[PDB]
Amino acid sequence: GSGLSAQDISQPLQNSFIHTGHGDSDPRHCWGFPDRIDELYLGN
Amino acid sequence: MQTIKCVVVGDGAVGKTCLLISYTTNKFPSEYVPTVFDNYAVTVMIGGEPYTLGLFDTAGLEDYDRLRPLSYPQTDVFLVCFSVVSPSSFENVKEKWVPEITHHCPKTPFLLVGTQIDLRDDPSTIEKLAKNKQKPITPETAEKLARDLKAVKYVECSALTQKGLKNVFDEAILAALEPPEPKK
Ligand SMILES: Nc1nc2c(ncn2[C@@H]2O[C@H](COP(=O)(O)OP(=O)(O)NP(=O)(O)O)[C@@H](O)[C@H]2O)c(=O)[nH]1
Ligand SMILES: [Mg+2]
Repeated sequence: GSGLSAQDISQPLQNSFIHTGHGDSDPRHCWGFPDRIDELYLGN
Repeated sequence: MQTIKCVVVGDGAVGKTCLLISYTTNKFPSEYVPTVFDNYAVTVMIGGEPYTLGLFDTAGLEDYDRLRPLSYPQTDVFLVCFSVVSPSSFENVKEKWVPEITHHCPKTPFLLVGTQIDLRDDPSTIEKLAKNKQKPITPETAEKLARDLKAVKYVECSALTQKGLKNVFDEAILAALEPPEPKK
């Protein structure tokens, strides 16, 4: 396990990806310059 | 058991999907949008007992352009991003984040993460910083400012060379998995 003064619980382990979302927005403006967009937007 | 709430705020992934996403795929130098389909349901063993958390990602696409949870999250452990490349902006980031993260929430903790450190280490981008400074925020630097406000801790991570990823991101969720201890 992980272990870090917290019940020694293992962070988001593996096999944790079933895919349950829609979205899917083809390349609009890619990522040329840093400074990601706030979590309010996330993607372009 | 104890659960967690993965919510990142800022101009960087830090505690976003980029961690597990890029860790598996999606590529960094490609595009950023499809991720809008967050709310991924997973089933694994989160230390204690078989269970998984729910990372609710906010976006502005067809999925949900009306959402807005990052407004004033009542979380206890926020996620502050940054980058080694800095042309004398360090003074701004500090005086721009500390008063921001606290503005929305009366004094809200955070965690420093490293990633670009892999490339910024180059003497090229550095030269761009040289225009105003040149001093690259070393993995130890972020830790200094991070502890300055008793945030949490700056761990190693890289979405290009793979400097752990889960390590730093593990420290972010850790604050939610259980009350961690500082280093003083
Ligand atoms: N050094 C450093 N870099 C950071 C930090 N936070 C974010 N970054 C940079 O910001 C990038 C994150 O990209 P981002 O667009 O947020 O990821 P994503 O949106 O999850 N990917 P997707 O395209 O699937 O949505 C990383 O490659 C990293 O270099 C930080 O604390 N330190
Ligand atoms: Mg993403």
